[PDB]
Parts: sequence; structure tokens; C-alpha cells
Amino acid sequence: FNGLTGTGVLTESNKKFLPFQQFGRDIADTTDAVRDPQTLEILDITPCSFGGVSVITPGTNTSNQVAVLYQDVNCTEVNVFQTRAGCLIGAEHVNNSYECDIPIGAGICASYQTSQSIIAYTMSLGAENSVAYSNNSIAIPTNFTISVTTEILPVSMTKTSVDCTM
Amino acid sequence: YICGDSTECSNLLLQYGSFCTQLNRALTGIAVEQDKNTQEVFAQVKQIYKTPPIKDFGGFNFSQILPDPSKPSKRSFIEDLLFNKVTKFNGLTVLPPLLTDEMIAQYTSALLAGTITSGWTFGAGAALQIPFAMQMAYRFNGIGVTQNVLYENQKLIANQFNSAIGKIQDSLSSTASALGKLQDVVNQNAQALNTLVKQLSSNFGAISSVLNDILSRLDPPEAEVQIDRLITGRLQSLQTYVTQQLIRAAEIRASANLAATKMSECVLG
Amino acid sequence: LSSTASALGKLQDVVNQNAQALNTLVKQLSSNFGAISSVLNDILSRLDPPEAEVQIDRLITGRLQSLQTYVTQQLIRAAEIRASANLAATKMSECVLGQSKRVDFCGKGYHLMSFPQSAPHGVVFLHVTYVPAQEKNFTTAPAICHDGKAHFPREGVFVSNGTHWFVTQRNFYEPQIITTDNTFVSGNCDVVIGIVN
Amino acid sequence: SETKCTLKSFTVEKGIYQTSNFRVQPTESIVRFPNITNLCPFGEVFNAT
Ligand SMILES: *[C@@H]1O[C@H](CO)[C@@H](O[C@@H]2O[C@H](CO)[C@@H](O)[C@H](O)[C@H]2NC(C)=O)[C@H](O)[C@H]1NC(C)=O
Ligand SMILES: *[C@@H]1O[C@H](CO)[C@@H](O[C@@H]2O[C@H](CO)[C@@H](O)[C@H](O)[C@H]2NC(C)=O)[C@H](O)[C@H]1NC(C)=O
Ligand SMILES: *[C@@H]1O[C@H](CO)[C@@H](O[C@@H]2O[C@H](CO)[C@@H](O)[C@H](O)[C@H]2NC(C)=O)[C@H](O)[C@H]1NC(C)=O
Ligand SMILES: *[C@@H]1O[C@H](CO)[C@@H](O[C@@H]2O[C@H](CO)[C@@H](O)[C@H](O)[C@H]2NC(C)=O)[C@H](O)[C@H]1NC(C)=O
Repeated sequence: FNGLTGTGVLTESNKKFLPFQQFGRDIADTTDAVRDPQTLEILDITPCSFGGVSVITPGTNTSNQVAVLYQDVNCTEVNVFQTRAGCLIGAEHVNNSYECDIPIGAGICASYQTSQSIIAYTMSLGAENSVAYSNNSIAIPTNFTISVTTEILPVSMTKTSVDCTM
Repeated sequence: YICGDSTECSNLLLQYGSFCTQLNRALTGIAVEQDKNTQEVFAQVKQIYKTPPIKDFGGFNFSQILPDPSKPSKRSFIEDLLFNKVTKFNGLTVLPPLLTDEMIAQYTSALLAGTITSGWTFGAGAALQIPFAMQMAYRFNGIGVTQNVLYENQKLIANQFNSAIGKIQDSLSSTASALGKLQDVVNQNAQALNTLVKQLSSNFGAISSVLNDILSRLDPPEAEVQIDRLITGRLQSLQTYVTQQLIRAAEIRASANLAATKMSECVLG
Repeated sequence: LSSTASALGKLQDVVNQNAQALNTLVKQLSSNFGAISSVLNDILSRLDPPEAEVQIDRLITGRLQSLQTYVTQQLIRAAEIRASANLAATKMSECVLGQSKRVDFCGKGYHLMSFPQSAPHGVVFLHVTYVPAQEKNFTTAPAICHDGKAHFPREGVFVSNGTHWFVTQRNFYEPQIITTDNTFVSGNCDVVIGIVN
Repeated sequence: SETKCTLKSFTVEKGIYQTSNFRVQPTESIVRFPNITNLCPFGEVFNAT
């Protein structure tokens, strides 16, 4: 637009550019709303989709199947399942919520499961154990266990030292 | 961020190399830590407990904090008040929180159900149903007051508790600054990001802030030096930003460990 | 511990982070930072000292900026390590050197003991915790109206399988007969809500 | 293989790894310049009485 180079989805703008307003600008000196040089008409811009490409995999030794999650991109653009974190290619979406292994995002997780394949679902927050409350019932433990757990804590780090000139 | 798809910048950035891979690693660590924080705080219960419909807690009205089914997001009225209180295209993206707000709501629901029906044993082992009056009597024993005080004043204590819950509702609804801390957190983050955006407008000693303008004006031999100045400036801004956010995430992790310590001690005991 | 190496993942991560940083520093010696080369000897052999000075200034600025970035990363990481070390010292003092009644601060369950074990740049506690295993339902009551005097359990629960009444502990099942010394008297049996006979 | 290259050394294990950046590339390039100056009366410099 008169030497103005820029990329993005060019829609139309209702933004009232007073006659002296040809192109708009943003907080990062990037034009947001533009106009026509030949037959003067206003337009809007939304830079079209960029996004991350993150690979979901079980261990390579376990399998070589992959679930490619495109984040910040709806694969309307590019076994495809639409999440809220983005969308997966290569993972069937099961509805049975299990305890999840590979956190995909937006509450959705994947796992390797059977015909072995990568499956995506929503996080089961746990077995919905409803405690049978009552105004006069109590639960007393009769037997117990002595369970020993391990608690790992980093204490120190490598006491490094650098010489500046060298 | 450093350049909007300008290949000359891409190459002059390969001259620097890992200077941004570093940053990405750092930010990814931060994100993972955020996830860990959330899990530390809420994912301390093992099984999702569910409150029974019989609200025979001896007058202790808990409707205002137990989840309301009618709402699309199963959230307690208090949590709704809180949610109402608290309110680019240059690589700057906001990854989604792994745990949705609704899963956190269900986690707090399970925690409330456990601490109401079983009191605290649900945190040590499996949940053990116990009449809420007796659970408050054991809490009173823990304070140093004997069971007789509670059991003889159950109605009065229930009334005081319900009135206090109402007062909390009023204070949360009226004074937004009650949640100031959280707002501040959000604000800080936004501020940082906005400042990053604005750093794209500084010259850093070059002719312009648009690498396209530099390349269109100056020949590539000198446009390379100008783009080097601009790249140094923007990379320094990125380093400053990721350092700010590393420190802020360290502080957030400290506060999250404090919150987990609370959730374990007061709530679960 | 023998099978799952990832049990010590945290410590490994620490080491890895450190190594990573150092390696990246090494690799920063290969970046040009806008100069002709990454070897100051090559710059000095190619360019005259008057211009080799400007090129070496670019290279020095780049490497010094890398060093500053690195020392900042490691300052933050050492702050985090110090936080974790203060947590470990608090543990070593409370659980090991005593018995921490802080619920689930020293392992899921009632904490009995702990046993510290060294590890490369870290510690591993063997939190020995009590966990109640089997559960039984019982009919309970806040108090017991014996002779119009409400009787409250001194320490424990009023339990009843369905025929007699007993006093027990809140974490084990020793149903004892309700003498006048397992309970103390307080008031009448009307103010109590749910009192039995 | 992209992921194996991201880790830069080893064979991938369980999890999720951010690898690359997809971008919907511009379909084409729209060029729009004006006739620069509004209008001149060539129709009268040529078709004069
Ligand atoms: C406990 O809380 C519930 C819910 O807020 C109260 O029930 C409400 O009472 C008001 C006033 O009559 C009604 O307008 C609401 O429609 C009721 N809500 C429901 C869900 O029933 C109840 O009165 C409270 N009890 C006490 C003693 O505070
Ligand atoms: C102890 O304080 C409570 C209030 O916290 C008193 O309960 C109040 O009693 C007055 C007079 O009957 C009522 O108007 C209030 O509505 C009661 N408040 C509640 C929350 O129930 C109680 O009477 C006081 N007891 C003594 C012995 O002074
Ligand atoms: C509740 O526990 C009491 C005490 O164990 C039971 O009473 C015992 O019943 C057995 C079998 O008849 C007798 O041999 C014992 O001598 C009884 N002991 C006492 C204290 O009398 C009672 O049967 C149990 N009730 C239920 C329903 O389990
Ligand atoms: C314990 O004993 C008292 C007194 O016998 C019981 O209270 C009586 O309950 C009956 C039936 O509702 C009434 O007709 C009497 O008038 C009540 N008497 C008094 C003094 O209140 C009480 O129900 C008994 N509790 C149990 C668990 O058996």
C-alpha cells in the first residue's frame, strides 16, 4: 500500500479513518487498519496464523507413532482432533477419561493405548469416590500400614567458577 | 520478535546463534514450573470426593461455598464473585494452563467435600466419614477448648459461622482490592509483555525500528550493520524480559510453595 | 530405587541444567556477534590492529553479554537451590531430629520417622509414615446421657457397632467399655445435639 | 526425526516436546499504487477546438 509492506488477513474495517487517516498503526509500529490508494476504501488486518508445532510421543523404544499438536493454529488452515490448546493430527479422541500421562493442554491429555495408537481425552481428575456421609456414622481404622516414602531434595549445585579474560 | 520474517535478520541472528534458544529453554522451564505449582497446590487429594445431597451439617450453611450445579462451570458462589473481581503477533504467545479453571474448581470441590465429611483423615489415608459436629469438636480439642463448649453451643456457633460467611460475601463483592495481589500479578505480566511490544519501536542507534525500512533505504552491506544494532537492542530487551520473568516466576513459586504448605496444614488438618 | 532411575529425576535435572549452561557458554565462543570470525587470532591476522580493535570490541561485547546472561541464569538457579536447601534443612530439623506434626509436610500420612541418605548434590529422606489401612463403619454419638448428665469422651470416640457402646481412639479400633474415667461429665443431656442413652 | 533433532543428541522418550513453528504463509502479494496525481486535462490538450 504505497510502499507499505505487511502481511496478514485483509478484511474490511469499520474503523472511522478521518480523511487524513490512510493507514493505522499499532503499539509495535505495525499498521493495523489500512486503505486503498486507487479507489479509496478502508480495510482491517489480522496477521494470519502462526503457531507452535509440538510432538507428542511415547518412548521411541515403545513405539514410533507420533501425535503432532499444532498450537495457536486451527488445522482448518493446514484422525484429526480439535482441542482448545490447538489441534492434534495422529491421535484418535476417546471419550473415556483416564488418568493422563502426556499433558497436552487445556485439560486434555494423551497416552499410548489400544491396535496400539496414541489417544487423546480429557483428564480424569480421579475416581469419583463419593464418601457416604451421615449425621451419626463414623469410620474407624482397625488395621494400619507403615509405609516408607522417598523425598528427594537438591541441596547443592556444581560450584563453578569462570575466568573472564581467558 | 527480533524480525517480522526478514531473512537478512534471520542470517545476522544465526551469527549470534543460541542466544534465543537459551531464552526459549528458560521460558519453557517457567511454563513447566507453573504447571508444577498448580499441581502442588490442588492435586494433593487423590480421589475426587463428592458431597452428598444431605446437607445435615448441624446448621453450618455451606451452600455458598459448595459447588452449585446450575452454573455451567461448577463453581461456588464465592468463586463466582472472585472470578468477577479479577479481570501479540511477534512470537509473543500465551500458552493455555494445563489445568482448566473447571478442573481446578472440581479439585477445590473434592477438597471441600473431604474436609467437610472426613475432616482431615482424607489427607492422611482414605476418607473417613464423621459427623461434622464431632469433627468440629475434635478441632476444638485441638485448640484447647473441650467438646462440651461446642456441643452445648452448636446452634450459636453455626449462626456465627453463617453470618461470617455472609460478611465474607459482602467484602468480596464490594471491595475489589480484596484480590489486589492476584490482579497485581496479572498486571505485572501484561506490563512486561506490553513493554516488549513497545521495545519494537526503539531505534537502538539505527536509523529506524523497521528492518524493512532499513533494507529498503540502506544497501545490504551497511543495512547489515544497522540490523546488527537493532538485533542487539531487541535481543537485550528479550534477555532483560526473560530475566524479569524468571525472577517473578521464582517469587510466584515461593508463594505457591507457601500456598501448598497451607493447603496441606490448615485445610488437610 | 534400583529399577526406576527417574526416582532421582530432580537431582539429575539440576546437574543437567548446570552442564547445559556450561556447554552453551562453550558454544557461544563460536558465534560471530557481527565480527568476521569467532577467533580473535584470525581477526588480528586478517585485519589491521586499528580495525581489528573494533572487531574485537564487537566480539568482546558479545562474549561479555553471554557471560552476564550465564551468571544471571546461575544466580537465579542458585537462589532456587538455596530455597530447596532451606526446605531440606527445615525437614532435617523437624522430621529427622523430631516428629513433625505438620500434616503431609513429611510424607502422605501421619509421620513417624525419617532417615536421611546422601546423594550427588542432594539428600533423600526415607519418610516412615503411618497410614490407616482397613476401615469399619460404626454408629456414633457426641455424648451419652447416663443420669441426665451428659458424658463426653475424654480422648477418643463414642462408637457403637449396633448393640453396645464403647470408647475408642480416633485412629485405631480399641473399643473399651465406657467407664466413668474414659469420660468427663458436662451439663445436661438436652443442650447436646444427638446425644444417645 | 524433527524431535530427535530438537533434543540434538538422543532418542525421544515419553512426553511432549515443542519442536518448530508452523506459519500460514501469505497466499500472494497485493501491490496497489495510485496514478499518483489526481487528474490533468489531456482530453482538452488533444481534443481542443
Ligand atoms: C443457606 O443458604 C441458602 C442458599 O443461599 C439459603 O436459601 C436461600 O434463601 C433465600 C432467602 O429465602 C432465597 O431467596 C434463595 O432462593 C434460597 N436459595 C436456595 C438455594 O434455596 C438458606 O436460607 C440459607 N440458610 C441460612 C439459615 O442461612
Ligand atoms: C455470646 O456472643 C454471641 C454472639 O456472638 C451471643 O449470641 C447473640 O445473642 C444475642 C442476644 O440473644 C442475639 O441477639 C444475637 O443474634 C446472637 N448472635 C448469634 C450469632 O447467635 C451470645 O448470646 C453470647 N453469650 C453470652 C453468654 O454472652
Ligand atoms: C458388638 O460388639 C459386641 C462386643 O464384641 C458384641 O457382643 C458380643 O457378642 C458375642 C457373640 O454373641 C459374645 O460372645 C460376646 O460375649 C459379646 N460381648 C459383649 C461385650 O457382650 C455384639 O454382638 C456386637 N454387635 C454386632 C451387631 O456386631
Ligand atoms: C433417651 O431417653 C430419653 C428419655 O426417655 C428419650 O426422650 C424421650 O423420647 C420419647 C419419644 O420421642 C418421648 O416421648 C419422651 O417424652 C422423651 N423424654 C424426654 C425426657 O425427652 C430419648 O429419645 C432417648 N434416646 C434414645 C436414643 O433412645
